[PDB]
Amino acid sequence: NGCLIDEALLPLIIDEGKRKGEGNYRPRHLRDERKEETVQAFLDKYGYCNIPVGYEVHHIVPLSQGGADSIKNMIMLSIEHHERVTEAHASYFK
Amino acid sequence: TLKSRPENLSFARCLNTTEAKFWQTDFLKRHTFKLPLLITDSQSCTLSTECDTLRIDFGIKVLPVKESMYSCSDYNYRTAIYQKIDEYIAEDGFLTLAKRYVNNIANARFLWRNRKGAEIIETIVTIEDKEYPSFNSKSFNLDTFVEDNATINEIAQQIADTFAGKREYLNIYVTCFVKIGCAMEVYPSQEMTFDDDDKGKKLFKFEGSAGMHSQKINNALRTIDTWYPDYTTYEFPIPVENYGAARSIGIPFRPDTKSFYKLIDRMILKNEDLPIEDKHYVMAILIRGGMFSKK
Amino acid sequence: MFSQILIIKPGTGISPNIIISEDIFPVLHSLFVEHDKKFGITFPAYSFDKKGHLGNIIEVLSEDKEALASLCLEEHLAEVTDYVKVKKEITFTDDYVLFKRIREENQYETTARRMRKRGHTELGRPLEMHIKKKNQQIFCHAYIKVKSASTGQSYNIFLAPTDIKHGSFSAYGLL
Repeated sequence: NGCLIDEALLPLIIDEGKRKGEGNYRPRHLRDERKEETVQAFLDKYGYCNIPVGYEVHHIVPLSQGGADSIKNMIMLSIEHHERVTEAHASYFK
Repeated sequence: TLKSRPENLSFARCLNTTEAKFWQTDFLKRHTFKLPLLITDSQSCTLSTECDTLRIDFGIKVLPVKESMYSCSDYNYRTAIYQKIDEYIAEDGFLTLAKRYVNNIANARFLWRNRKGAEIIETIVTIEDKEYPSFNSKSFNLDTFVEDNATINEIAQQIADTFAGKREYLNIYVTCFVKIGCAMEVYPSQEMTFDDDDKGKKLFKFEGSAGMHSQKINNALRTIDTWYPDYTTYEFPIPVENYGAARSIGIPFRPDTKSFYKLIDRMILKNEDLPIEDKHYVMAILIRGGMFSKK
Repeated sequence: MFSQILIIKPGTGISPNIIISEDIFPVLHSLFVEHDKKFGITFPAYSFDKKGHLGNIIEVLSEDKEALASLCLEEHLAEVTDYVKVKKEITFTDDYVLFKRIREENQYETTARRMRKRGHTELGRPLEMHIKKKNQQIFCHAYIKVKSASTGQSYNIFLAPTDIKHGSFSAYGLL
């Protein structure tokens, strides 16, 4: 029901965020602005009202590298996987 | 009459600390031998089966405060600092700070986690040739400072004399003996790893054996500062930073005109007299050393 | 509901969790089993934003006052006095919050062995999934490590606040 549940899928997501955001770094005024209504629409579509305990929202393609804020570019996942993907992306980009 | 701090002012530390080293041994025959203790593999470090004592060896170099300023691009500021330091020597004589540092050594605060749950702790201080009687660190708490021990008084007197103007250098060698127990676990320093492939715990290897950094022992010894606002609310000594910062509370204890910068402004720029607590704090900061430059 | 308050002294370098799970929880458990199930434990510092934040203050609660008097925490804890602070001012309070233990789920091997012993339905591929989801909640709660003397192993006892006010808590002081 829309949560990163198995270990053996994270490298695919890191790859997808890796081979799609190269050479797309832009300043904040060119970045797409994250809105609070898109995520709420995502939960409401996916049968939720508030985020479940133990999960944090995450964009597969980062907004800092030309991503978009929508239902497509949005995945819910645990905290440990969250900082794992965050540190992997920091290792790649900055 | 001065207007501002110089564009390039800095100080060098007057308390140099050697890196620690771990030497596992036996308590009943501690003055006979010492076996090396190595990191075993996420790494770890534990005592061997036929061993029940851990020994830490390190040293401290003490230098005079006056001849310990590295750069200062103002002769007037240099002379002002010199006369203020001489006034402090005339009034106090750097004795309170020396007693506090010796007290921090005597209670074995530098053991950090290894202090907790220790059956017997012994500390022996060795001056250039002579040695001093052993310290029973289990009887010294981490809150009150004892100003009555004879050995503490002697070592503090020597340190104060080396501080103000009397002697040009001092070297103090410290050995420790902690009786954790047979086949226990010790906690050396941890590397701040930068490689992103693995994030396993990395311990500190010094000449093959284990030990702590010099910064950890220096931070342990530096914790003498009690003359800070709201001391009665908290009632624990903190280390000596610029804005009184720490990490167990996460609060900038001196975010205001009690900070070192405002104190040095009111001490040098305006020549305003200060209480003895502020003078003690500013001498402690000067002993610690650092960089203090204008914007 | 008489209460007794213990404080972890800050500025000693050691994190409060180690002191709680090293020489407070085991001795508290020892006198709890020794004094036949009449005490509870609460943590008046819990904040919850992303994980458990058990904090600094701890409190032991009892229905009676003579029970807390006969507990005699002063002499039993008179060895780590430079790290903990115990106050002999048992008063009466009426604003307590109780904590209940939540149960984790065992890993692949133990669950698989239990399933083979029982009416094995051998759904090997998605079985771990069924537990892992549950673990993804029980892994963001406050917990305490404890070395089990009777069995010889160690675990990660989790806890979370609850709205109930009375009842027989546990032998561990939790609920």
